[PDB]
Amino acid sequence: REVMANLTARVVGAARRGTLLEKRETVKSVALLVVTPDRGLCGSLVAN
Amino acid sequence: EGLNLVATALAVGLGAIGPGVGIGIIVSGAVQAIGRNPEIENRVVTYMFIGIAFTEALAIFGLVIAFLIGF
Amino acid sequence: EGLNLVATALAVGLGAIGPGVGIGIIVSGAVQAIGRNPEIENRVVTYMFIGIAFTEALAIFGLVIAFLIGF
Amino acid sequence: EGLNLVATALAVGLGAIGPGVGIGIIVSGAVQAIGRNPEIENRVVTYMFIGIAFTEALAIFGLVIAFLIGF
Amino acid sequence: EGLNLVATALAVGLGAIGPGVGIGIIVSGAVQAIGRNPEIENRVVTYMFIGIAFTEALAIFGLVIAFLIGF
Amino acid sequence: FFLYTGPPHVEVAAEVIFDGIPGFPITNSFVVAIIIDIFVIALAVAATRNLQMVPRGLQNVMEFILESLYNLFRNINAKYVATAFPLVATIFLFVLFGNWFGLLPGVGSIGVCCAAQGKKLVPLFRAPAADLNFTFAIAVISFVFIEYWGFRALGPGYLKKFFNTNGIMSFVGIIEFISELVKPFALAFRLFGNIFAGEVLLVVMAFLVPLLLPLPFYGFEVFVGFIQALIFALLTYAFLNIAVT
Amino acid sequence: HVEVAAEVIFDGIPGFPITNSFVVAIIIDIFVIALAVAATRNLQMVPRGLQNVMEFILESLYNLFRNINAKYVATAFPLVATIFLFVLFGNWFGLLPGVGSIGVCAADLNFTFAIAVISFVFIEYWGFRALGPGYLKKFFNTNGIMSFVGIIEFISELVKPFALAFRLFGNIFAGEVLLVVMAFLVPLLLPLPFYGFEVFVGFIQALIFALLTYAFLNIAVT
Repeated sequence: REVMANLTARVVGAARRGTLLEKRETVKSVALLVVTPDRGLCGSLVAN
Repeated sequence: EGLNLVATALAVGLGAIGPGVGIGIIVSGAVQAIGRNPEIENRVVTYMFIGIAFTEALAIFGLVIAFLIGF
Repeated sequence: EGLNLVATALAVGLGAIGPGVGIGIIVSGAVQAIGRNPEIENRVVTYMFIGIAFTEALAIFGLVIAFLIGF
Repeated sequence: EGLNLVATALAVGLGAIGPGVGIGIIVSGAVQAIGRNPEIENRVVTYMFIGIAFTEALAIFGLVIAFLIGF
Repeated sequence: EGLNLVATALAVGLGAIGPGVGIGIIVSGAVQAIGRNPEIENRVVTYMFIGIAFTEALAIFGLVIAFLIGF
Repeated sequence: FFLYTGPPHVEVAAEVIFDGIPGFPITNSFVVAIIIDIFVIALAVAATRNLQMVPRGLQNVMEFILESLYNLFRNINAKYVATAFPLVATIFLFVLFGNWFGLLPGVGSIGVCCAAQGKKLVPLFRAPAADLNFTFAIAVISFVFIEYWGFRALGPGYLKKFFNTNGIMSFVGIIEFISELVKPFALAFRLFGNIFAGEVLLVVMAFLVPLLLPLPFYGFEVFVGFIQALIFALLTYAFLNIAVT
Repeated sequence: HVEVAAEVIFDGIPGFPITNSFVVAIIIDIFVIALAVAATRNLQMVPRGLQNVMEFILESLYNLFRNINAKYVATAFPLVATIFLFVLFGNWFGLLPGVGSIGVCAADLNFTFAIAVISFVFIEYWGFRALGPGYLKKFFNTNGIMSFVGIIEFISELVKPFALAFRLFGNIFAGEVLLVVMAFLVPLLLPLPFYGFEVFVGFIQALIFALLTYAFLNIAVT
C-alpha cells in the first residue's frame, strides 16, 4: 500500500499515467466484483 | 600559393562538422521520448526544430565566411 | 600547384566527419525507439527522413564546395 | 598572404564545433526530461535557454574574434 | 611535389572515422533494440541496411574523391 | 532590411581613458563606474522611499530581487548567509549595471570628441564591466573575503583543508590551493572577457548590416551579462561555502 | 645507447648463418620438449604440476573452444593447439632470457606471415567445407544490394589473417624495443615491472591470437 502511495506521488503526468492510472473521462462501462458464500445458511450476509 | 583555397575548405568543413553530430543526439532523444509516449507530439516537434535551427545558424556562418573568401 | 588538391581533400573529409556520426546517432535512436513500441513507425520514419535530409544537406554542401573548387 | 584567411577559417570552424555539438546534448536532455516528468516544462525551458545562451556566447566569441582577424 | 599524396591521405583519413563509428552506433542500437524485442526484427532489418547505406554513401564520397585525386 | 549605408567602419580597443587626470588619474572606466554607483544609489533611495511597507510602487521590484538573492544565498549555505549577504548583493545589480548601459545609444561612441580627426576623442564610456582593473579588483576583494571568512570560521580548517587534507602520502592541498588561487584570477578574467566581448560584437557585427543583426546580438549579450553577474554572485558564496565545508 | 635492430628475414630464402629467429624457435622447442618429457615419463594418476599444465592449459582451451564452437573445436583442435604452446613460449625465451640479443659476435615478419598463411589455409580447407559454396554466400548474390560489401567482407577476412600476423610480429617486437630502451636509459626494466608487463602482454597476445583463430573459424562456420 505504501509502495502504491509513493508511486502515485511520483507519477503525476497524465500522459505517462497509463494502464490502471488512466482516469478516463466520459465513463461508459463499469465492472463490479461481487463475492458471496459458496453455500447457504450464512444468515443475512448474502441478502445484504 | 592558393592559401584562400585551403582557408575556404577548412572553414566549410569545420563549420559543417558540428550540426550532424548535434542533430543526431537531438532527434534521437526526442524520438525516444515520443516512443515512450506520443502525448507531447507537436510540443516536442517544436522543441526540436528551433534547437536544430540553432546549429543551422552555425552552418550558415561556416558557408558564408567561405563565400566571402570565395568572392 | 597542389594546394587546391589538399584543400578539396580537407573539405570533403571535414564535411564527411560530422554527418557520419550524425546519421549514426540518428539511426541508433530511431531503431531503439521503434523497438520500444510499434504504431509510431510512420512518425519515427518521418523524423528519420528529416534527420537524414538535414545531415545530407551539410554533406552535399561540403561536396559541392569541393566540386566547385575542382574547377 | 592568406595565412590570416586560414586563421579566420580555423577560428570560425573550430569555434562553431563546440557549441554546435553541445547544444545537441542540451536539447536532447531537455526533450528527455519532457518525456519523463514534463511537469518541469517551464524549468527545462529556462535551463535549456540559459545553457544554449552560454553555447552561442562561446560561438559569438569565436565569430567576433574571427571577424577581428578578418578586420 | 607530394602534396597530391597529402591530399589523398587527408581524403582517405578524414571523413572515414565519422562513418566508421557511425556504422558501429547504428548496429549497436539495432542490436539492443532487437534484444529488448525480437518481434520487430524485420523492421530493424529494413532500417539497418538503409542507415548503413547512407553512412557508406558518405564514406564512398570520401573514397572516390581520393581516387580522383590519384587520377 | 537593406542597410544601404551606415557601415562606416569598425574600431575597437582594450579600454578607454577619461578626463580629470590632472587632479587625480581618471579613466573612462572610473567615469562609468561612478555613473553605475550613482544609479544604484538613486534606485536604492527610490526603492527605500517612505519605506512604510508600501506595496508595489517600483520598490517591490527591488525588494523581490533582494529576497530572491537572499533565498539563493540561504539555499547555498547558512553559516554566513547574513554577514556575507551584503557582500554578494554588492556584486548583484552592480555587475548587472555594468552589463546594462552597453546597449545605450552610442554606448561605444559616447564621448568621441568625430570621425574626421579623432585626435583626442577618447570614448568616455568604457563600460565598467569592460575593464580589466574593475574585474581584477572585484575578484581580489572576493578572494580576500573568502580567505578571511575561512580563517575566521576554521583557521585550522583552512590550513588543514590543504596541508592536513591527507598528511600521509599525497594531499589535496597545493593542487587545491592552486585551484583556489586560480579561482580569483579566473573570476577576474571572466568579467574581463565578458562585456568586453559583447562590446566587440556590437561594434564588429553591427559594422556590417546594422539592421536586425545587432538586435539579437544585444539581446543575447544582455542575457549573458545578467547570467554572468548572477554566476559571479553565486560563485563567491559557493567558494566561501566550500572553504567552510 | 639504443642499439635495437630489425630481424626481418626471408622464410623462402635459405636460413642465414646467424638465424636469430630460428635459434629462438629452436630454444623454445627444446624447452617445450623438455617440459613434455618431464611431464610424460614422470606421470601419475593425479600428478601435480606435470599434469597440472595439461589440465589447466590443453583441457581448458578445449573446453573454451567447445563452448565457443562445439563439434568444430574438435575438428580444428590441432590448429588452436599449435597456436598455443608456441609464440608465447618463444616470447618468454625472447624476454631477455639471459641473452637479450647481447654478447653476439614471433617478431620475424616471415614467421608471422607463414602462421597467418596457415590460418587462411585452415579457412580454405575447413571453413565452408560443410557448404562448399559458403564463401560465395552473401557476396554479390541476388540480395547483393544489401550484401555489396560481402565480397569486401571476404577481403577483410583475407586481410584478417594478415592483421593477425601483424599483431603477432607487433607488440612482441615492441616489447623488445621497450626492453632495449630501458637498457639504454633507466635499466633493470623500469620503476614499474616492465619485464612482468611485457611477459603478461605476450601471454595475452598469444591467447588473443588463439581466440582470434577460433573466432575466425566460427565465423567461417556461419
